[PDB]
Amino acid sequence: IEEGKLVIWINGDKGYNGLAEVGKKFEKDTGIKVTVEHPDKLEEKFPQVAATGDGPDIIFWAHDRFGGYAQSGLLAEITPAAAFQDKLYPFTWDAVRYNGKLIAYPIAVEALSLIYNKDLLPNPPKTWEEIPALDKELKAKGKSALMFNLQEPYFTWPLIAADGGYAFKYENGKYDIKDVGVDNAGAKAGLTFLVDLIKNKHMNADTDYSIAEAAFNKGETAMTINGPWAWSNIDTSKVNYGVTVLPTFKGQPSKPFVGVLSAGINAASPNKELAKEFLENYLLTDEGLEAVNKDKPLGAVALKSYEEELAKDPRIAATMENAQKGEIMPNIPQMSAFWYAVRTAVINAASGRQTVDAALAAAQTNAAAKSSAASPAALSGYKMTLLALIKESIPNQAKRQKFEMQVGGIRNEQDFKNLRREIIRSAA
Ligand SMILES: OC[C@H]1O[C@H](O[C@H]2[C@H](O)[C@@H](O)[C@@H](O)O[C@@H]2CO)[C@H](O)[C@@H](O)[C@@H]1O
Ligand SMILES: O=S(=O)(O)CCN1CCN(CCS(=O)(=O)O)CC1
Ligand SMILES: O=S(=O)(O)CCN1CCN(CCS(=O)(=O)O)CC1
Ligand SMILES: O=S(=O)(O)CCN1CCN(CCS(=O)(=O)O)CC1
Ligand code: PRO
Repeated sequence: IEEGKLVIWINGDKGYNGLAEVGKKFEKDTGIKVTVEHPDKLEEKFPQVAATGDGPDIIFWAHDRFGGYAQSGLLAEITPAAAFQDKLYPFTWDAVRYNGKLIAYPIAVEALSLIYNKDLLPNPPKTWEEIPALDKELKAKGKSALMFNLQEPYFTWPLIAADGGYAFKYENGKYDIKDVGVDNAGAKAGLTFLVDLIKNKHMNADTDYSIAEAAFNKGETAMTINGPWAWSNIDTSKVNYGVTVLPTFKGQPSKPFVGVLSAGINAASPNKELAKEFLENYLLTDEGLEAVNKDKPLGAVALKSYEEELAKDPRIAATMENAQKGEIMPNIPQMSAFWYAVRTAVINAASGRQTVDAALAAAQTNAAAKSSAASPAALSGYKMTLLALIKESIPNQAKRQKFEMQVGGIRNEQDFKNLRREIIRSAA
């Protein structure tokens, strides 16, 4: 990583040209060059490259991936003053707290909504159960009721969760990674409803992000499910669209997993102060968020001063109604295993090559912790050993804060040995 410049990674569905404009302003004002990139699969590439001390100075993703990055030692603790923290909503800071430490700057709150074509469907269905009948009517007019991305479990989760599916059981502020909720009666009911839609030819198992976006924006389908980043392309499409609450299932709200788009600082970056400068004083300003939002809408931004304006938009009100019906995702390391397992279950069941029950049974075990935990007594001994070692051997306070955060998340002797090695390898 090159000292004296910033390299920033952000997903290709976000307002990266807008962010590059913020980068250009930073360079104009400070002399420091900013390069924005949008690599494919960056949520998988970041851990790969950062593990060897490489990669971007700043990484943007929803917060759910960030506990894994932090636990792996890839993220510095961020250092905003209390005065800066007060400029963002408290509920957003909780999404980016890991083992007591702030690990990223929250940018914006993302929840899926039902997006509908008002010309085809002036009053969109309140319930999932209404959709088959609606699709039959629209099929007789050469249209379809609903198309959305069936390849990414983010989009199907709101239906799986509606009647009781859950990721990890959450009690007394803690997630139990041995207690997974993807093959309970509610998860089965929701995924069965989706698979039935496909069986009855109301949806196609092959539908992906591009296929659904193209169909909605051409007026071929009456409804889609998507986030605020999608509104830009609909605005130029001519479709007269609305954004509303997701349909209920078995009388229960759809419960989207809510993401907070967040910006973390690579632990190996020699540019941590520049990164803080850019994020606090350029990006998290009304002007900076406007530039990104104008490119692709962010959703409900974390910066109070700008959200006061955006919240007046009915599309943002709908976003936040859906967010309130769902749940802020956990940020725990096990989230990537969860998402891979649910991805597999939905694709395999939707393709008809496996039953819903078998798909979700496999996912239930595949999402859960694979390795055993140490006993409570042994684990406390390992943690106290490492805390002593960090204080003994690591002179830099920021580096100590990072390692102390990682200590909080070890689960077994192998984790203890792995983290001990990382501490012993710490450079000056
Ligand atoms: O599908 C699983 C995927 O869900 C979320 O990714 C969202 C992301 O949060 C949105 O900002 C947008 O980019 O759509 C993605 C869905 O394709 C999780 O954040 C991600 O970790 C998980 O793999
Ligand atoms: O929060 S409490 O601990 O009080 C009850 C939590 N508990 C979780 C599991 N679901 C099963 C739904 S179903 O999938 O079986 O319908 C019921 C509610
Ligand atoms: O935060 S980063 O990881 O990017 C680099 C932080 N780094 C720590 C060490 N000090 C030495 C001050 S001096 O006495 O050498 O001037 C410079 C700043
Ligand atoms: O020192 S402490 O009492 O806290 C725990 C020491 N204890 C030694 C035995 N191994 C068994 C795993 S294995 O070696 O059989 O793989 C677990 C850890
Ligand atoms: O949800 C709505 O109704 C907004 C109004 C303009 C475009 N869609």
